[PDB]
Amino acid sequence: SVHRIRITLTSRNVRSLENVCRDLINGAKNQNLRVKGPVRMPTKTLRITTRKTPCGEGSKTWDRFQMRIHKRIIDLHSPSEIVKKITSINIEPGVEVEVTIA
Amino acid sequence: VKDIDQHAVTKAVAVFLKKTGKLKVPDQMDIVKTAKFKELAPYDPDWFYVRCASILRHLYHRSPAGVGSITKIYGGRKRNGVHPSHFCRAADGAARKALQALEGRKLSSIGQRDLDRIANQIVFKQRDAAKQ
Amino acid sequence: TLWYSHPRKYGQGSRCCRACSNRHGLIRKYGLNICRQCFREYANDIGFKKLD
Amino acid sequence: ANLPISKKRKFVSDGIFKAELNEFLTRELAEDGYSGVEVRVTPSRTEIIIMATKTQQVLGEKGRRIRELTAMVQKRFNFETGRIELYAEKVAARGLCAIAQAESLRYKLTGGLAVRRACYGVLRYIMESGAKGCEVVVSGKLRGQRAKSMKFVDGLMIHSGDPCNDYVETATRHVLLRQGVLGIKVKVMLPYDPKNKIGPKKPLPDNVSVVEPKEEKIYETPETEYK
Amino acid sequence: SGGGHVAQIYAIRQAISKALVAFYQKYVDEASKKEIKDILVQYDRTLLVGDPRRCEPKKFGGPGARARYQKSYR
RNA sequence: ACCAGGAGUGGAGCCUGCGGCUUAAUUUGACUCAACACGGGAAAACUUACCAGGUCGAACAUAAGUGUGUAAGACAGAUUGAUAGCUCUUUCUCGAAUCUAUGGGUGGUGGUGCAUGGCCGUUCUUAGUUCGUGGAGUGAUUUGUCUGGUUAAUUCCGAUAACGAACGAGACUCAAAUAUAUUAAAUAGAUAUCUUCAGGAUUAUGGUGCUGAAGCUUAUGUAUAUGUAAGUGGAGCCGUACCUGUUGGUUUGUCCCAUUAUAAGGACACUAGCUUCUUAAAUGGACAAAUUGCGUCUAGCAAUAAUGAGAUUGAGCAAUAACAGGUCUGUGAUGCCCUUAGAUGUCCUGGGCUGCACGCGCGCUACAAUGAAAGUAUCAACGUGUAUUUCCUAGACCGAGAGGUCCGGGUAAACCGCUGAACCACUUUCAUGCUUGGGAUUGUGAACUGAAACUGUUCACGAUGAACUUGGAAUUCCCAGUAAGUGUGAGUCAUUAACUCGCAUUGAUUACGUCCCUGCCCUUUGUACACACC
Repeated sequence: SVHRIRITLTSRNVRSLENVCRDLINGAKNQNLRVKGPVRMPTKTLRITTRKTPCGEGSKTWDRFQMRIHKRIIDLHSPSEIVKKITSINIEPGVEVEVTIA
Repeated sequence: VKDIDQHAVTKAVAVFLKKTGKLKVPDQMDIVKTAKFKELAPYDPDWFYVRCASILRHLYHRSPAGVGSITKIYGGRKRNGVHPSHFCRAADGAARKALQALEGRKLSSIGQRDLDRIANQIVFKQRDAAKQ
Repeated sequence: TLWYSHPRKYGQGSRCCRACSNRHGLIRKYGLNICRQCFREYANDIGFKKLD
Repeated sequence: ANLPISKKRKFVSDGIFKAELNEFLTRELAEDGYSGVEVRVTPSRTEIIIMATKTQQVLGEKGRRIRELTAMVQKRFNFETGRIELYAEKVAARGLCAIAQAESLRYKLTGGLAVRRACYGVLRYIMESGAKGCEVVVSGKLRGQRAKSMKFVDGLMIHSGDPCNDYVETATRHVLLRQGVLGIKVKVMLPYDPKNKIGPKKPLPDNVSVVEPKEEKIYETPETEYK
Repeated sequence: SGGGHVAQIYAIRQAISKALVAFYQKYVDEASKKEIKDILVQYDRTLLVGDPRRCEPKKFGGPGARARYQKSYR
């Protein structure tokens, strides 16, 4: 009868993750979407390391490359006609929303 | 069991299925080098069944005792071929059929309070053995 | 049909360098296929700020 | 389309899509002064926010060149005809953004080593565009076979710390010449604090700006009515 | 959890020590909290000091944290 | 850089790297620091650039067959390495891009890094550079950019000979310690009780106890277990609670409901599981008048103060001027040079890049009782894992093994996985004896991955046990979770680490200095030094 819709949020900027809890959850608990707070995911840090010189002739140094990906989880207990407006607004650069229908 | 440490608590229980006729001896108990690391055979069979004491805490804390999750992580402390030492998988063999030696799935139907508690009743007697 | 051997779906040949088509210096496996010296040029803006 | 792909393979799949795009965005749109592309993802479509300078030559006659964008990447990336949307925007303060200035100096070299005619005028233009610090550097074979460098500088270029990874904006350029090649590289320094600064970061690198001590009337005689 | 066959057991020294204080800090008595510290703190073997000394990352050009390997006919 | 050491290599065998050797070729770039398990250079083919055989063709205006077949394809026997109708003995054929000698562009891992772009390397672990405005000089050039004190410092007082300067340094960005005091979990769970997984008699025993309990076998049925009696035997039996343990939900708890079942709506504890915890998304965070017979009133160490905090502490970052450093073989970066139906291009079949009297470097297991074995106990962390590619593997099962079969999980806080890593801890076998130390060495089969394994793709067994007993002169590395011992992940990867990056574990000795040593920084002074003491 009543639906539970878990909505994960992934991005790279933690500020954009601070920007999606800035306005999505506040425009939903006015109508009580049962957010269960900002559910933090552990980050998926990506390390690559490479040499610097093409044609590696001399002083064999290296060069480390880092990448930080972060999520935060918003689960909701509401039917699908409720959450349709929240998918439209608010939108954010670099952030991704994953809600499946079927 | 979570009593005193299972050095000798393994050692007594190895005698008891050997006592009770439930040996269920592998016919190559004097052949196998119990894994791809040993230069010599084991001294005897008295380890081969004895890891019921290990699963009594691993059915308790790790998993239902699947044989692939079993043989991997215990009994690997090896030096393999000389460039350099590495890890092993120990490749058990017949103790896949040591469930028959006891007579989503569960691995023992008597290690809940039935025959594990006998070993507890052995170690409660071993409290009285260690009473002097 | 003819004179083209090498059933290329085994070995390094030929899963080679979908960013520069250069063989002998390849980063193959991260889902990149980048020819790591070209990854120097195109480190950005495919993330990958250095930190430490 | 959609895949069961991993998230870390998903996130780098955007970047190999991104880092390919700005390559040939400089192959074609170097004639219009291409500067940058934003690509966002909303539900049921994606958007491509190109920024360039010659924004009347990016559209062409009867909307041909805009469909030329959409016919390209949907032929390239095989994605949905309609979910890809490309919009070209005007680069605000083309001199200040200055990577199009790096692109246009390749159109300046054909004045016969036009340093005082054109190339030094770029360093004049960057103060005519009103930046803070600037630095260009050209190397190659000049008046002889031998390689040799110039570094016309003006201002303050930090090179270090964290804000060098934010403040200064470099963009190297190559060009073919009959001799063989002159490498073009420019380092600019931009006052990211004061002017309008809609979304840069609104920074503050090292400065200690002090508020006035705000003198008081220490006495404060009562002079109080009873309304 | 974690640690090792030496180190993880050393954290248990911090485990027993702080529990007696906190149960005495709030529940039993101020001086009961006092009388378990003074007899301890004479040398105490840092039974409550959690030193943050963890391992130090590597460097390229070496095998280890700070050592390296050299003499390429220097 | 020593010193006080510690570990080392240089000795030994082996893997490689470079040479030299040779060869059809053993393709090559790189030669003091700043070439040498480098070129991410862990190669059967591919790579591949080299060597043999082959093979392919690519543009146009001209032009001459006309369309009486200009073509293009196979059989067939030759040529083959394979059917290359590439060629062809003889055959039919889609015929037209008029298949051109002719424009000449095209490719190139072909040449020059001493013609270049780019990046990178070292100069230099540094603390060092510059500019306007003055006085200094005819000028090169100085001054600012210093005497001293101090600093990691061109960092600061301070002489203050422009400064307000400017780059560098610092500042800044990234990492466990930090009140969960705030909201934060399909991670963990703390808990709590509901439980279920229940021994002790540790408990209280009610019934029971020598009367046959407990325990035991025989018979067959049921598809061997079980039932019972007999068999059998002489004290216990059986239930509960307390003590110690699985489990499931304990999400706005219970009982409600709507619902197939969550919630509130209905009340109760009014909290019949909350956030310690891992995770942050924050701000806290030695946040230093911290007192100290004041050093040029300022940067008087003191260890003293905290009691998450005596830096939680390493990295990245890096200026001016430069080098004929390295890279044309990373690139559609490129001048120029060279070549192009007869290729250096290109695809095929091979070969090689691995070959060896020898030299040299990085590095692996040793040379053993602190040890080699057997056992037992039983602690990680960084990570990684399959939808246009064969990944992670759970489970059963089979096989000395190697592996193989059958069936899952998993696009990943959720599954592999609580990855329950190694060395070490604990009893034994050993009894120092090139031994059981040490596993090179050669046979043999069994295997795996793949079209293909042959100074080998690797892997299993039972043989084979050499050198090797702490390594000469020389010589490297490094100061706290560090050195070293000890694993593991990732990187390349059809299979191949024996190397390189990261990760954790075990955890020391010694210095807390100085300028003999090789050092390095614009202070003074010397010169007959240009390309600067080679």
